[PDB]
Amino acid sequence: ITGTSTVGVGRGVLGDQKNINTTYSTYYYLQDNTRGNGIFTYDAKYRTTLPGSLWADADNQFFASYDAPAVDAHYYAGVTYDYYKNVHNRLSYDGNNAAIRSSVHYSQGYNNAFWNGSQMVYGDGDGQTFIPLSGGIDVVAHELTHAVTDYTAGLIYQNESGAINEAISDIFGTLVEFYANKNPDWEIGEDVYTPGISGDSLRSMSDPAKYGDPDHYSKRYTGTQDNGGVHINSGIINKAAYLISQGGTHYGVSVVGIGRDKLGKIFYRALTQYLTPTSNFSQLRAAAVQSATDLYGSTSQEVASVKQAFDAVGVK
Ligand SMILES: N[C@@H](Cc1ccc(O)cc1)C(=O)O
Ligand SMILES: [Ca+2]
Ligand SMILES: [Ca+2]
Ligand SMILES: [Ca+2]
Ligand SMILES: [Ca+2]
Ligand SMILES: [Zn+2]
Repeated sequence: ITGTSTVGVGRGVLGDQKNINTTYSTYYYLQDNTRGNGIFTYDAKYRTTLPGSLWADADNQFFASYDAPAVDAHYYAGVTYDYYKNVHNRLSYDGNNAAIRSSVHYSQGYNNAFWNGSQMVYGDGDGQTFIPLSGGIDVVAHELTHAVTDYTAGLIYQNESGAINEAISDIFGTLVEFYANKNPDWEIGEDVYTPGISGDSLRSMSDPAKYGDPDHYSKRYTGTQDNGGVHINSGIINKAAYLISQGGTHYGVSVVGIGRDKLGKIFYRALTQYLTPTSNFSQLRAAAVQSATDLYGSTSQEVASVKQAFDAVGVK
């Protein structure tokens, strides 16, 4: 909408108060004019028609329980934008300040979220398996990272290319969670998953096997479900990324950790300069080794640790 940039206040899904950038024209809309061509948040109103209505509020205060998912989708889209701009000099998901659009209250009791090619979409969950999924900063950043991948590598969403696509979204979702520095970890979706159970999540990058996902190539899923295992085989790559950052000994192979910033630089370089739509795990190792070589030198610790981590997960 055309209007005046304003700043509202509300509470997110987990009851945290935060300020949000809004636009005033009769109503206050969830439209942040301060980031690129805008961040826009919509109400799907329990239906599956997208995007739905640009979120409008009478008084610029967003404290209703119904508001909470909208507050978080809008706020965390902004944090993710900040991460890509400040850390990688990338302006929105296309690198050209594309408007970022999110819809909440998608369907009834919908236990998922997704990038649909155009925008991010968040279910409210059924209150048992999930609370509203925009409450998870790693979730929001995972989904917006699919947009980044769409505009860069374009990894096809099936088999090994799809598992890489999935891992890239887990890696940057997690790096954004660390950037924001609120209860960061190497797990995915812990903030919104199972409000009745402490300490669980959808996936673990540090120990994928904790939730039944492979941590070595020898254990890859070869079946047809989940598009050839894209959320399962991502464990292999996530494990490699965790090792490059944090280090450790995995199946008797030792990796010296080089830290999250360098992990981020190496995978962002691989994503934007070397990976293709059909890149497999072997080609990802090559891309990451070449990216570390470009940044640090063929004989650097960084290159060595990338090699070590891929060796540890059985990827040559
Ligand atoms: N996002 C993942 C994990 C997931 C699976 C089922 C859900 O109901 C929610 C999340 C997927 O779509 O496979
Ligand atoms: Ca209000
Ligand atoms: Ca966390
Ligand atoms: Ca997390
Ligand atoms: Ca839980
Ligand atoms: Zn995903």
